[PDB]
Amino acid sequence: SNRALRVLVDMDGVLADFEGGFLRKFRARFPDQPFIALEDRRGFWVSEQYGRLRPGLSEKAISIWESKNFFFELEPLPGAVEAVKEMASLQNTDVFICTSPIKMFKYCPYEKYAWVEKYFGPDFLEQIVLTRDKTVVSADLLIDDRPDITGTGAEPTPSWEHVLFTACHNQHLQLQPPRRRLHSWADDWKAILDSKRP
Amino acid sequence: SNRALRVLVDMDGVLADFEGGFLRKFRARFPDQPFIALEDRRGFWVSEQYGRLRPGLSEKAISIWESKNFFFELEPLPGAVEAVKEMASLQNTDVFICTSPIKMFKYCPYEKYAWVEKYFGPDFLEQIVLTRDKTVVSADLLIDDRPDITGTGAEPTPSWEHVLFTACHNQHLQLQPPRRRLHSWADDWKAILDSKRP
Ligand SMILES: [Cl-]
Ligand SMILES: [Cl-]
Ligand SMILES: [Mg+2]
Ligand SMILES: [Mg+2]
Repeated sequence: SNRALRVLVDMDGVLADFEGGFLRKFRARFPDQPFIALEDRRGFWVSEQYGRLRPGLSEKAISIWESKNFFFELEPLPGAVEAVKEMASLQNTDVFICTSPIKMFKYCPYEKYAWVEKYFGPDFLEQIVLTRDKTVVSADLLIDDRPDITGTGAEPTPSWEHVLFTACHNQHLQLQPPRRRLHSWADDWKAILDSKRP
Repeated sequence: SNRALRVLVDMDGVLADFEGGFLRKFRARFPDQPFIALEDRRGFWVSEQYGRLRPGLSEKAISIWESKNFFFELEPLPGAVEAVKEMASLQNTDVFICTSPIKMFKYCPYEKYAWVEKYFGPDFLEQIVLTRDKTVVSADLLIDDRPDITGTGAEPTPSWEHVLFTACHNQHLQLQPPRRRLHSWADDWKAILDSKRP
């Protein structure tokens, strides 16, 4: 609730299970192709790992998340909806969902709004920021599964502290101190927010 | 081209002729209803002025911009595309298009991306920021036709200076010094940018 601590919450990999949705739909569509089990995922870009696996598989992978209903049908991560609803109800706390669309824009922007409406309600649509460059969005915190966030972004010194949210693709990564992780929504996110308050 | 001066350029009323597109489609769809000529427009919210004109006309007005192809078919303002292309090519200048979607999200986000692709090309899609709250986007300048920009926004002290871009609905407004206007894209926008440079 609305100086408020401002928290940017990423969508794919934090609220929505992109990795699991992708794998399931990839195996269904391309049952004769090899795949990458989640525990074996390494690196942020799915299509790059698939492209190394077999020739043509980058393009096949892309075709999964370019398809209609891919984004809309993603399942929420455990605890994500509940945590963000609670976070948004806290005193002196403003929550925005900060998400980057894919390059093919026929479905993805629309479906992200629709997904937010479905899980958070119409009033939360006000809190969505769509951008490929999150460094130009000012906040105290950014909770996001992408390790390299600057990429490179236009703002060399973002205002936010990036808290890395654990995902299959980043779980083994050693971070440079003092970078921090949120391991799951079961982990103590309130303590992370409180550490940034006056 | 990519510390760079960062300029947020609004879409409706700055790049795209929302007011003229709206009026034309309103008169075509509702030929028996009264309308507001552009010179008589007052206040940012179109639907509010229409609602005062006749009962039910707010809802009719809304139905124009909720329709498919409304946003996509908007015409560029004179000089807008050319100016923003030139601006983006300047040394030490990063340009983002910063636009607020309407509440009904079936078409508007998609069509705004499609509009940018059509006039600026695929590579400029990277520069789009969609948000209802522009105060959380950091920059040196925001060129926008809306007079009241904070509304109220979550950031009480935005980083940008708001330069009011003239539109039919704001052309008579007296601003509190030191607020500034860009009267049209024919006006000297380079001088405004240069005033913010080191
Ligand atoms: Cl999923
Ligand atoms: Cl138009
Ligand atoms: Mg993510
Ligand atoms: Mg505008």
